[PDB]
Amino acid sequence: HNYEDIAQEFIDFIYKNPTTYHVVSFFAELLDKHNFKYLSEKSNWQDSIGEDGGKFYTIRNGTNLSAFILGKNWRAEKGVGVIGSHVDALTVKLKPVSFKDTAEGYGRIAVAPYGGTLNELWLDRDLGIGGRLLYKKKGTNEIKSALVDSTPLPVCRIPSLAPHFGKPAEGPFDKEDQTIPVIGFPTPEPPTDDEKKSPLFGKHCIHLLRYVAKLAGVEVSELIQMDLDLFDVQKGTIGGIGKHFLFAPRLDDRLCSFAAMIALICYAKDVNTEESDLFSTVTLYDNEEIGSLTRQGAKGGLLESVVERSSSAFTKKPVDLHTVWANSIILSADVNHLYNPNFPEVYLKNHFPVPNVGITLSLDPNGHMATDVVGTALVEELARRNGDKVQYFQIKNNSRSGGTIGPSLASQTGARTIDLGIAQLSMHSIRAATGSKDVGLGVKFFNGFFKHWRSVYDEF
Amino acid sequence: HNYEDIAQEFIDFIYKNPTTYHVVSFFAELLDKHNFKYLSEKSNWQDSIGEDGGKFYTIRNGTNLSAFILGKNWRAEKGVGVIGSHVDALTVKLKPVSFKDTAEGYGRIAVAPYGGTLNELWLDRDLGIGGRLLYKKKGTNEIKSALVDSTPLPVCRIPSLAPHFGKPAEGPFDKEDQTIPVIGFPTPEPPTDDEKKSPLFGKHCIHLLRYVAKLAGVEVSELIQMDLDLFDVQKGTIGGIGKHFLFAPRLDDRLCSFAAMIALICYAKDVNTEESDLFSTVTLYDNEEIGSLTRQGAKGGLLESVVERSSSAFTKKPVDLHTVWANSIILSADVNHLYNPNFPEVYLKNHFPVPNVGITLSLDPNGHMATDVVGTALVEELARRNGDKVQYFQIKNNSRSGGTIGPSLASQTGARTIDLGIAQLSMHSIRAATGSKDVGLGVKFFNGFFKHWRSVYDEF
Amino acid sequence: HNYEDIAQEFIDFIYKNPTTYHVVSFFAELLDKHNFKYLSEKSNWQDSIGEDGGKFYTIRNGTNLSAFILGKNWRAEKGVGVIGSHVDALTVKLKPVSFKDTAEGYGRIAVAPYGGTLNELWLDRDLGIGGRLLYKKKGTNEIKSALVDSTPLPVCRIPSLAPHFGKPAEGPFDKEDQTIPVIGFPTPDNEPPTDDEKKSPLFGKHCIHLLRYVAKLAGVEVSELIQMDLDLFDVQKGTIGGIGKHFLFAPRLDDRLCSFAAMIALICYAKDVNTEESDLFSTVTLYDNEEIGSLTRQGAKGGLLESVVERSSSAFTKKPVDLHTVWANSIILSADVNHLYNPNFPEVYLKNHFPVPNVGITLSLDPNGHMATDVVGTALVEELARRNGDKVQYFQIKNNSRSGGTIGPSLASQTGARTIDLGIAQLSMHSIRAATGSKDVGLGVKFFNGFFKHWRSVYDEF
Ligand SMILES: [Zn+2]
Ligand SMILES: [Zn+2]
Ligand SMILES: [Zn+2]
Ligand SMILES: [Zn+2]
Ligand SMILES: [Zn+2]
Ligand SMILES: [Zn+2]
Repeated sequence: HNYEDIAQEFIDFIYKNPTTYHVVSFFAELLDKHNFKYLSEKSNWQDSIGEDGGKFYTIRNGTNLSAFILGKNWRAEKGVGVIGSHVDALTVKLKPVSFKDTAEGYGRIAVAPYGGTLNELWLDRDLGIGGRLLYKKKGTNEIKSALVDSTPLPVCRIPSLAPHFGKPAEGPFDKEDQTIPVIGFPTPEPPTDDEKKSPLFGKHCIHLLRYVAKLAGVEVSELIQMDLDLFDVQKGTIGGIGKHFLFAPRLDDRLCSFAAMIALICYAKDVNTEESDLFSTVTLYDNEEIGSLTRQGAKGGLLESVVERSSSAFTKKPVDLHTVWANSIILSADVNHLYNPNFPEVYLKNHFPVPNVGITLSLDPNGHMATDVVGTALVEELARRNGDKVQYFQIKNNSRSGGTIGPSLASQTGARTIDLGIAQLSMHSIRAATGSKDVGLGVKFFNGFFKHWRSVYDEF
Repeated sequence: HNYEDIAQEFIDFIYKNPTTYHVVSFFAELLDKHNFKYLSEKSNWQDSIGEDGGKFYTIRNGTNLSAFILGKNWRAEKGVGVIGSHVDALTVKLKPVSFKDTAEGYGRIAVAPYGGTLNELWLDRDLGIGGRLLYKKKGTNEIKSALVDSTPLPVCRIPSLAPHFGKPAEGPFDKEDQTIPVIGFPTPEPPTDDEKKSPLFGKHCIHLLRYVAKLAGVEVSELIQMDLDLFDVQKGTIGGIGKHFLFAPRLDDRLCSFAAMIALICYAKDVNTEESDLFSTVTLYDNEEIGSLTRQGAKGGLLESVVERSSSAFTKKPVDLHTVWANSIILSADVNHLYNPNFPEVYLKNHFPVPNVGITLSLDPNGHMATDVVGTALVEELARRNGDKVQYFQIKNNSRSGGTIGPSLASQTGARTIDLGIAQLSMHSIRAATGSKDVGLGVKFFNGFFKHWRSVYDEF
Repeated sequence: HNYEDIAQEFIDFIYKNPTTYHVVSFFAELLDKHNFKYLSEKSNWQDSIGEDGGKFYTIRNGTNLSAFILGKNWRAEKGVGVIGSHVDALTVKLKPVSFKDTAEGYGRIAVAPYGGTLNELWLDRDLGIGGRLLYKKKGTNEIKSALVDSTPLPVCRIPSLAPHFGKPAEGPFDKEDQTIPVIGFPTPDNEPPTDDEKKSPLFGKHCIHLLRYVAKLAGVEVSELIQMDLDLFDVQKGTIGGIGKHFLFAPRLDDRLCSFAAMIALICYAKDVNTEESDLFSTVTLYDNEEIGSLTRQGAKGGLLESVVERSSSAFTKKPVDLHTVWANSIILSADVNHLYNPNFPEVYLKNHFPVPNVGITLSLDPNGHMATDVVGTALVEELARRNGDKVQYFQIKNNSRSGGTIGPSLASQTGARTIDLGIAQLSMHSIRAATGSKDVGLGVKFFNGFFKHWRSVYDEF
């Protein structure tokens, strides 16, 4: 029943938080409810973090979050127990100017792919709109932001051409000229003088501006800018004749992000920082799907920043960060590939995971993963101590591998990093699948990590 | 308000009746409800239909239905007002033997495409299972039928391969080896001696047998055969930022079938068969998507059978069927193509329809449609009288045309036949779209047809 | 022993009746012997069929036959029990003008393929000639018909080119210029045409040697020959084969295998049927031209079956018969051979959906309209088999494969009756010499016999 319940919570989480902004906001609220104190990056933390340590979190760009627990008795030699995952997922972004003239009466919006989207899997899917709106209340100068979400209303859909037309209906399709979202077909109010005051007037259809303004509860004239996504509004579902699966969009990598954060929360419940000598954290990054080379991506170093700022404010004595990282363990948690029975030729025998068993170690000898022999032994020892099962995933020698933030974090910190994650089918599809038990199994494993990684690594 | 309500009824209709069997059963129930008397094809109608005529309907194969209204004062010269549509839709059929050995633990079922399915649009879609089961209660010899439907449970899904793997993940995909539905991943009850009594034991996984037996409320041993489909369980939805669209699966051709049937029922409410001099009917065919050459398809002649049997039982005097058909008008109602703004190059200027305007006339000079100059004039006159709008659809000279049952019905009866229908986007996709007002506009047009076609045709 | 005997009877049947004309003539003769009364299509049957019903058969074009048994107590609601098969088989037809000048002394005849013949399987095969001759006895105007058959003499052979010549000897070969039957190599001393022979409307259209030969076979004068429809076919007699005699090798199995099995079943069944007591209407209708689409008057689309049932029911009783009710209560078995699993091409056969030799009838299933078989029909055949102690196999194509067709969909659409496509499976369909199980002819007869005996009782359960 526990696994079923957490599976449902995950489904609701995915459904109610479609964009990276919503996901980060969701975790921030969860953290607040569990007494983690928010610290602003733009302020020095010397007086915010005392010698008793505590539970805190910070956010960068509204899409990069780091939650951490610092014990009163922590010292550099104890290192840091880290779980890094990414909260961005393949999606479709409205262009800076999404406005398009009507085509034979059809209303459409100009968009661009974020990652490998706008392909055949994105055709004929109900797409909602949502994201971040920047506005300036009339009469003021302060710029504020609001999050909007059309769910359950699918405002647009990219229409496939009927096969009846022949060759023109065969893919692949041009992402600029053919995979364009259709948003409506209006029939014969004109822009008001006040609406025309918006810096966005003309850059987006007045109907769209009025719609998002209404969702945010502000005036069109107050809209300053926006960063909106188009996403599948179909709610996730437990599937399979025996209910062995969970079908849902954007699993990569909110599946691991969710599991890691919930594990951190469950773990934190029994941790009193006044009697703890550990430093634990779950850091969630944006932009992994586009290379991670952005200030809000893994290469932006929020993790390193949090550890340095915290250790500096924490004690009056200098902290040797090189010693800290040398004694740390970073779990780069990113979903990997579940065996797909219909494509046996691309999976390496003895090196593929199956549903509802446990976390999957990502192994690669050519640098695609940071996992090493010691890290592998550590995870397997951990699992043995906690009653967890560990699976493997490595590509066939004649295949190719995707990447993760693992190597970046390992190189940037110098800390042993282990790439692993909850395996899923159809990675990067608009609607993927994993085991109905995998969310709970993932939480269990990550919870065990925070509880016992230090004692286990001591044996090495 | 009426348009919004009928649009919602249509959505519910599609969702609650996934297979052709369900659709026919739905209409039969609706007809019983509106006082149409069911007549079995296996019995002579001489003592079921008399001088007073009345409202009746019959069914063939459980997938071919004909509803008709015969007035006491009808005569051969009055002809027959007909609307013919098809109730079969592209789907996926379980094979005679759907059993497949588990593959690395994964449960899969052997299926075959009905029409052009099992393509990329069918990948990563939540698929439910349903259809007709034939069973024989223990200790008896009688064979009975039962309809089952897993909705909302999606028992399977055809998993796309992650793009990370390269070329192997690029379509098109083999319909036999790559697009196979995954139904589960079982963990370690063995078949019982009684379950093995089923003629289907071994032909389908015992898990699937137990599941459909449970849905039908019968024992596994009692199952002797089945005709099941796999279909999208995502309920339809009104979409577009201005709610101008309706997104739903299996629109072709249940959209016209529903509109025509509802129009008949609305029309019948005010028809007094004791006074009426008309003979009206809506006949729904199976197998249009596979050529119509089956006994339950248009070429099977149920329409002609209904008219001959009815006219024979109706009066003691001989009825000249050639005169009947010479004075008849057949509307071959099959969905046609809405202009898709992203593929302007395949639509003929001045010969394409748009959403929420009205019925679309299907025109073709090379025999793909039966529509002629007189039929076109008749529909346009009919529309002018009822306050309906009429659109056009014809292919570009350098394009390709789909087909309909139109030419078959016209040739088989000798009656002037007009091909038309409610236009839709993405015909044959697993999830298509049409205007949110189009179901209502369609009903309005067809209602007008039954009411005024005789008076209009008289002018010619 | 019974299976072995019937297997031999089948082999003899195939060997002694090479063309569609011979096959129909063979069955007509068998029906006559078993007291089935012949009825001409050209005369009204009102006075030929009485209320006592009876056993009859009719023929159209000499290549389309329908045999039926009508019970005195039959009524529309009882429907009709039908087995439909085709008697035409892939062959080679002499052209309207088969004459060809000698080539370096070689005599050849101009021919055309009927279906997919004249390929590599037809090369280096001993070919006999036979078929229908139309003639008019000297001094008269009446046109008569005669059937001829050169068997065992193979008058023709299409010679493969020795591989020594290289590329030119590699197929495929042009059906008009390369696959031409060689009929002889004459020498001076074949006499010149006599004045009487030149009187034949066929003189000049076919070499005099051929005209004299077929005239001799028929027992008429060359001058009396007016027209002809002749085939070239393999004269190699069928044989029981396999180290354990598990197989039967023979030409033209598609679809004379099912046609023979169905007719024998009908005759065996008819032996115990007394029309004075019976309330059934049973028939085996054999069609021509299935191999070319069936759209001819003698093919399935020509409607001989529908005609027989309408004409019979009309002559049978004074009361009106509702044909729609008749067909709604009927079951049609479209019996056409399907594919036996070929172990050397496992990649084209669908797992769990292919038949093997010597087991039983094979149900032909297809979800895209190639077969008329449906869920109720499948259940009916399986129930029917369980009752008669017959085994039922399955055949359906892989999703990425291709399917052939049958007359099934045509018969179902034309009548409106539930139709089931099935048949005796064979290897190498459309080859000049195919193969099936040595027990399959017998198993087929057994199944079809069971169909006529119990289909009505079984269909009642639905
Ligand atoms: Zn990814
Ligand atoms: Zn990822
Ligand atoms: Zn269609
Ligand atoms: Zn259609
Ligand atoms: Zn054939
Ligand atoms: Zn055949």
